[PDB]
Amino acid sequence: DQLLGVLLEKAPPLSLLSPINKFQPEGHLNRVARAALLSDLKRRVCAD
Amino acid sequence: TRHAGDFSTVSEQDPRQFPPQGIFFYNKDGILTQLTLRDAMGTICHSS
Amino acid sequence: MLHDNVTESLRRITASGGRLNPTEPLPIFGGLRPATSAGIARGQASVC
Amino acid sequence: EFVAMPVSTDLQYFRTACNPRGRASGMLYMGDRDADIEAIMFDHTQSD
Repeated sequence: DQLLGVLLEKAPPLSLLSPINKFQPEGHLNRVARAALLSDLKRRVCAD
Repeated sequence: TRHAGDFSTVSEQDPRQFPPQGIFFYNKDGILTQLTLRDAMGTICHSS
Repeated sequence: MLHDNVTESLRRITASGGRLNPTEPLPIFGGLRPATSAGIARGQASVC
Repeated sequence: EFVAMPVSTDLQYFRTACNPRGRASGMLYMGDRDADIEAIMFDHTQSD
């Protein structure tokens, strides 16, 4: 059941990331905006 | 001051007697940095 | 201005601070601007 | 591990807790260009 764990291995963290990709229609932002979004995501993950 | 029991510091080099050479502020989360020389250097020697 | 030997030193001193400055040949004509450098996740700089 | 640093430590750097691999690098302050050469990875020619 788990000896051949090729198909039974999928743990993508998306619960805290789904809104951040749903809000953006395209996501083509600048470097400052990308860095701010990354810092906000890191802070949210730390304070979860 | 009305009394010395409110806020008294026993320090020979009291900062009160020295003139204020800069301002104190908190950047975003509260990063205490004395960032005054960089924005106060300027030129102020030609246009005036 | 005729004191080139001191104006060059003043320009070097004011360029060693790390702010924006023209190129080595001193392009006083045209619209030449310094290349944009990398920046930390702190926001956007502005004049004062 | 043993790290040798001057006694004039920076509390702001510890509070921010950025990347300790020398100068700041990585795809965090850019993304609008394909390549940016080693000048963004390690230059040590301008301000941090």
